[PDB]
Amino acid sequence: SDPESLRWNVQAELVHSRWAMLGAAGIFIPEFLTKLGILNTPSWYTAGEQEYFTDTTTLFIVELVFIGWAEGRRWADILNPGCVNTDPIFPNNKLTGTDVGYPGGLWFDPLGWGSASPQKLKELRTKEIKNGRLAMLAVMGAWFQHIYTGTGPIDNLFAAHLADPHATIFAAFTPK
Amino acid sequence: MRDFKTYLSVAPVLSTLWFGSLAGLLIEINRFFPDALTFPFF
Amino acid sequence: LAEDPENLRWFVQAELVNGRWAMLGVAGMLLPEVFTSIGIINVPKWYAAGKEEYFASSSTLFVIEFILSHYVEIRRWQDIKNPGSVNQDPIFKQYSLPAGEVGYPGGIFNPLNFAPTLEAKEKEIANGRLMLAFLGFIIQHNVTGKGPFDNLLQHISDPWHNTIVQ
Amino acid sequence: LVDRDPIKTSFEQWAKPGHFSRTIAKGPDTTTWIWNLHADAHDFDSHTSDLEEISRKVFSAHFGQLSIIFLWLSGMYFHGARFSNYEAWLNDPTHIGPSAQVVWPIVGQEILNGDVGGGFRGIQITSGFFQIWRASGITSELQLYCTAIGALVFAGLMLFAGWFHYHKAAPKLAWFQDVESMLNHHLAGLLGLGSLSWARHQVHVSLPINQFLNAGVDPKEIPLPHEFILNRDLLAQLYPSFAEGATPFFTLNWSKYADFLTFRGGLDPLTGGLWLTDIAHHHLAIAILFLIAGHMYRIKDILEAHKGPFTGQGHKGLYEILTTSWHAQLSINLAMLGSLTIVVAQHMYSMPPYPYLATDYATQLSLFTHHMWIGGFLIVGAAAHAAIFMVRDYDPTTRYNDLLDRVLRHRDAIISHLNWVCIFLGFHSFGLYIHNDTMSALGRPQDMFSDTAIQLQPVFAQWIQNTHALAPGTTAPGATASTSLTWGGGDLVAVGNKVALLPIPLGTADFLVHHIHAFTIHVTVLILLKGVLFARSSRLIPDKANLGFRFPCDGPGRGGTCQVSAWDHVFLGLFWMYNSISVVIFHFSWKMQSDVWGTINDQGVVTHITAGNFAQSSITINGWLRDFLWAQASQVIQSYGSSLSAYGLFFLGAHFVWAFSLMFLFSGRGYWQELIESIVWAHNKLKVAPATQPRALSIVQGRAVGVTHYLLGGIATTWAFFLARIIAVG
Amino acid sequence: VMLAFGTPEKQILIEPIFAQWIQSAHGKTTYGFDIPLSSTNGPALNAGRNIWLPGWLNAINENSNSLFLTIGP
Amino acid sequence: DIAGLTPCKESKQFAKREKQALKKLQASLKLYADDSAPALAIKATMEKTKKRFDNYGKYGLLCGSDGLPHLIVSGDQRHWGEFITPGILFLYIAGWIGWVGRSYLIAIRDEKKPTQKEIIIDVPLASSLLFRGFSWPVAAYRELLNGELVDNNF
Amino acid sequence: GVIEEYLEKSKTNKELNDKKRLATTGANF
Ligand code: CLA
Ligand SMILES: CC(=CC=C/C(C)=C/C=C/C=C(C)/C=C/C=C(C)/C=C/C1=C(C)CCCC1(C)C)/C=C/C1=C(C)CCCC1(C)C
Ligand SMILES: CC(=CC=C/C(C)=C/C=C/C=C(C)\C=C\C=C(C)\C=C\C1=C(C)CCCC1(C)C)/C=C/C1=C(C)CCCC1(C)C
Ligand SMILES: CC1=C(C/C=C(\C)CCC[C@H](C)CCC[C@@H](C)CCCC(C)C)C(=O)c2ccccc2C1=O
Repeated sequence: SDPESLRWNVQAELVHSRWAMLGAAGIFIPEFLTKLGILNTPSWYTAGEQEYFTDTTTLFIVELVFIGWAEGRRWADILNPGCVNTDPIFPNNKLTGTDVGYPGGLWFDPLGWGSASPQKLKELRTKEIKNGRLAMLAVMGAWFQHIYTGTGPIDNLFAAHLADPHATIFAAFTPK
Repeated sequence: MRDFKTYLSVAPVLSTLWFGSLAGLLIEINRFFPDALTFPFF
Repeated sequence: LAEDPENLRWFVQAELVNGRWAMLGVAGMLLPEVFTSIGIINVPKWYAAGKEEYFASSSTLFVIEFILSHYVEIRRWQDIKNPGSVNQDPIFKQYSLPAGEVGYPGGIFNPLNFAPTLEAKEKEIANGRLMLAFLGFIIQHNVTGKGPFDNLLQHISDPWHNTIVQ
Repeated sequence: LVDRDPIKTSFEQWAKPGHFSRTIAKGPDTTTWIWNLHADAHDFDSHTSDLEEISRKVFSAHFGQLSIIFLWLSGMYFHGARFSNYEAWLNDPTHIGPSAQVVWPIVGQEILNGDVGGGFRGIQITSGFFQIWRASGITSELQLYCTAIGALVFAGLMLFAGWFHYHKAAPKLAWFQDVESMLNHHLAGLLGLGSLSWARHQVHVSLPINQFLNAGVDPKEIPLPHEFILNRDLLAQLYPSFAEGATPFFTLNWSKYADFLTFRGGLDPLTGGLWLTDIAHHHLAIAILFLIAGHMYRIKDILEAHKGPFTGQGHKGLYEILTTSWHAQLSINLAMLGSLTIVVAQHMYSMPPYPYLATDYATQLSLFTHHMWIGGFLIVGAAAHAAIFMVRDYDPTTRYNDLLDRVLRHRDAIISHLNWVCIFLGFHSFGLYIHNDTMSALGRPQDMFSDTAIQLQPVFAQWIQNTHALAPGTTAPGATASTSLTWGGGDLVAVGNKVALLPIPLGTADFLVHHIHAFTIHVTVLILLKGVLFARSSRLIPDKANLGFRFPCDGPGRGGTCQVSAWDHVFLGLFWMYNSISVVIFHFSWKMQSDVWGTINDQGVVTHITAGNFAQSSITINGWLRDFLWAQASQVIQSYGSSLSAYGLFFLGAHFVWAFSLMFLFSGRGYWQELIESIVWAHNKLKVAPATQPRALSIVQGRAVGVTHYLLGGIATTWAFFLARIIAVG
Repeated sequence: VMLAFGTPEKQILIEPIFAQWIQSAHGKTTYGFDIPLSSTNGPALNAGRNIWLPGWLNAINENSNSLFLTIGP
Repeated sequence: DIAGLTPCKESKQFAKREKQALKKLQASLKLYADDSAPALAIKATMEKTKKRFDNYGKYGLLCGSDGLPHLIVSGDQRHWGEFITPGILFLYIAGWIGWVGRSYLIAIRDEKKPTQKEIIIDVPLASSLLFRGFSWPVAAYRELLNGELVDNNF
Repeated sequence: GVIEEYLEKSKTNKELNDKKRLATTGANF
């Protein structure tokens, strides 16, 4: 008859989805773009030629210092200031709420018409393919399985085996 | 979605996802150091 | 019935005592870097005076020392409860007798002031922290090594090292 | 209740203090209601004053047992599969010593995992799968791995029938409140169509696939996954494809046969699990009945019928309200279900029904005491719930002047007798032993009660045992041996690893245990009988059905006025039965090993786990810790550093937990209050207590945390004491 | 739990220090040990000796009947 | 060093324990795993209690007779962190169990009807008053004894 | 990894391969 489920912060999950899959937009075409044999072959002897490696897990700091700065300072001030204490405007804070941010403060505001509104027209682009990313990297992020799993010979683990026709990997297409 | 001055609730025994687990991660320190009875330091 | 931010004098002081003894702390280092030479733990025995009489001991070079310090230390306690030290530069800082905007109770957030001459211990705030946390660093990486930086031959890229005990 | 009846929300009740009687859990804070809530969670004097639902809940929250028994069994078939030892053990029984469970070597663990058979580290078993599992007209590890998910199938589905009730808008009255047919169905075709269906998959497939196992092979050098269809050609070895008969009847000729069955009795030399050539016939010969039987019938009629003079006028009318009770038609059941479980516990040990049991000692006595504590833990219950009837269930008093209104009529009476019964027993039923001590410690055997001093003479024999093993010469057809090899007459040769069953002799030291049981079974029942009978009214309190069947105790007056009630008669009646069963167990193994279990070799010079030490020496009730408790148990208190060790290492806790019960059993109540405040004080100074008024235990909760502990203590104590003296010699 | 589990080691077992202690300041002339001001000599008593604590309160370890039995975990 | 014997650097009785006892572990001449890939006494369970050789670390560790190791901890010769090191540790961990005990508690008794908010939990663990504990430098070691919980409230 | 010549000289090859008579199956029978 139906679940009392809609989170109220059901509003948050979705701008958490603009995260996961717009971000995963920068994966589908850089990966499956490849360039097969551009001319041919990658040769990467450069910042990794001969200086005792380069990254790996000093990669993580240099990667996620300013991604720490990027992601960190994102949802914190997407909009919300005011931020204090006592009573509810319902999500699980909304202490900004009725207050935009500052009474008579500065230029807290982006743009005219007493709001944060970047006008009403732009439902066209970011509704379809951009949240399509959600429903695309859903099964095309679940091509993950098909692309590698089956562990190209080398490794069978707790040998049950249980079947044998032929291998499985990735390249595009398929037998049949 | 949770900002400042306490938050959302939780059940009767979320302690059974607190005895099991957290605590559970601790066997996870009691095999990394599979042993105790004093301890080196860092 | 008392609500929130109170403390008054308290440990606003503590910070400015930690950082000023963290600053004058790294002044313990400083020396062995431009002309490197002598450093690490050293067990220094300080700088050492003349060549006449001593030889490794001559008794405790510090216990006799710290009796003096004592009744010139409880004198900040001979201050912090009831303000008194002519210069008047930590308890609230200088400018004479102001900062009673926190001396008589009622802080909440109060940033403060002080120095008839220009600004304040303000960019002599930062220099307080950076030194209190620098020690953090300074006596953090002993336990493994004791020297800072050279050039691009084979040092500033980290090659092979031993890790913690286990 | 309140928010927000009735038509107007879906919107579910998550948030707003309380529910469960009406100045309910009150706004005002407390703790007692957190044992409330769980306790009496199921109950019915609240939920609604109107039957209806309740049967609409119990037919659902029932369901989730089957489903569970079903998630269970799966992790046991899976377990009895890929955590293997079953494959290994079967080509290699007499030899193995089975496992299913194994640790993971975290912390101390591993000691618990100690070479069990077909070449691996693990912890043993006394739960005879690996032996139902003989069955597998097929064999294969991944196979049980289908039977297994076949399990999780029945579950999810036989667990969405419980969504597909209460939560779905439910049936009603008529549906159960017409009973007219129920057993018609049940016994006919399931009781029947299982035992029946079980027949078909009990010679088809199983019989043949252990007809030629009882010899050698290594499986798949036998029993394919289909092989057993139309191919009625291997069914060729184990009798005809009926040759010229057509659908039994007689115009049949036997110049040399008589279909499978050809009735056995005794025990396979090579697998003494009793014969299977029978096991089809007996299940077939069941079902028929059920098949014919479940065809009554439509109800009163038959009970509305035979009355007499002193007999039961109300016999006639023995309950409209037996379509309107539950608490009644549950309590009846428990006495049977329950009393019909520990009848298992015998026909098992003196007639094994699975291949490799007896030889397997420890993997069917565990059984005979597990099955033994249900045929008892379900019986005191079968009384409790009658008390629950006797107090309340019906609306008013519409039920009148009958079999009951009768029994009650006498009541200071049926229980007036029964009493003296017990002190007659007890004096003839225990101080009997105490004679021995006092006079064998005085020491003059001339005059004990020995199987030899007080007049009885080197024979027990002439009674009925000796006219059982010998009855295949009556109307009896026959079939070498008896019915149960443990009977007086004839035969020996049973098994080629260790032993199994043989006669089992009696007289005294069998005579008098058998009698302590009487007095133990009897005074148990006294207290439940008088308990449930005096349920609602009495000449210590008549105003005495006025709350419920619990209530702590009426009040300091009348002298005592404490225990009374019948929660509590079903509190001191557990207290006994824990003995009832706890000493019946003590009986079986001291016999079954003092004699029976023991062992063959040349000239089959029998060598019991103990050369019958029983003889002259259980008769002394010290001999019961000279010969028992201090003798055996030396395996519990040696058990450290081993593989089983988890027993010795329990046997201290749980032999602690019990010795913690007394604190819950033996103490006041405004006591731990008076204490709980000193505490509550020190609490407030730091500012750390008040919210949720911390409170001591609810007089009868206190008794709830006696008892339950006293048992899970005093019991697993032996569950340990046992598995530790059959694993390892015996 | 540690025995039974196979590991006699791992066993938690505190010496009764402040016990034996009371007695190496008595007569428990067990296998030497100084103690800072006492040593087992230099200072002994000085103020006490051949009077009072003679052979008595000098049973020591005496595995038979030494008075004080030699205390452990 | 003190009442029992010396550490691991030598401890005869202790040695014999290593050896019989465990190694009998052995005890199974074979028991089949010539190449086989499960039954793991074989590898470690021994070697994890075993390769614990004439090394266990070295820990000092006194070891009496039968050479099971005794704990002095009197802060001397070697044995200091067999109580204090894991002692302050027990203190610091608790106290930041109940510093927050006296916290996802002293945050309620107010606003509107607050009569069992606690059978559900407002911020799970408190997850707000959470770190207040590691975010105890000094803390109750002053503000407990001066103000708030102030003798007043005493 | 680390490459020297040339992800290959002669590229990937005879690992699916069938070509002149892609036969097996379509064929056999
Ligand atoms: C067909 C049977 C069956 C069914 C369906 C019921 C159903 C019912 N019984 Mg009942 N009962 C039964 C058999 C049954 N009983 C038997 C065999 C006995 C004899 C012991 C009883 C003795 C009994 C009493 C005395 C009472 C009931 C009551 C009830 C009602 C309360 C149910 C409740 O809240 O759960 C109760 C269960 C709990 C609150 C859970 C606590 C269980 C603890 C004690 C654990 C047991 C030990 C175990 C080893 C612990 C787990 C392991 C651990 C160490 C990790 C309910 C209608 C009660 C009532 O007031 O009637 C309306 C009354 O209390 N029953
Ligand atoms: C649906 C069906 C069926 C069946 C069959 C069946 C339906 C069977 C069943 C059976 C049952 C059984 C066989 C039972 C069992 C039980 C058990 C096994 C249990 C056990 C136990 C005990 C002892 C107690 C408790 C515990 C336990 C559970 C363990 C069918 C139907 C039909 C139809 C209509 C159509 C045509 C065909 C037919 C066929 C005619
Ligand atoms: C001390 C302890 C424990 C003990 C314990 C003991 C000392 C004992 C116990 C016991 C328990 C039990 C005992 C339970 C159970 C069970 C079971 C599982 C059972 C089963 C069975 C059955 C089935 C029926 C009957 C029989 C038997 C029993 C077998 C602990 C402690 C602690 C601490 C320090 C703190 C924290 C927490 C802890 C960690 C916790
Ligand atoms: C000892 C005893 C008590 C005292 C027993 C008590 C108070 C037991 C209840 C203790 C509760 C179970 C502790 C619950 C606290 C925890 C659940 C809270 C923290 C949550 C966990 C994370 C620890 C009685 O109240 C009593 C009443 C009637 C007859 C006999 C006795 C009796 O013998």
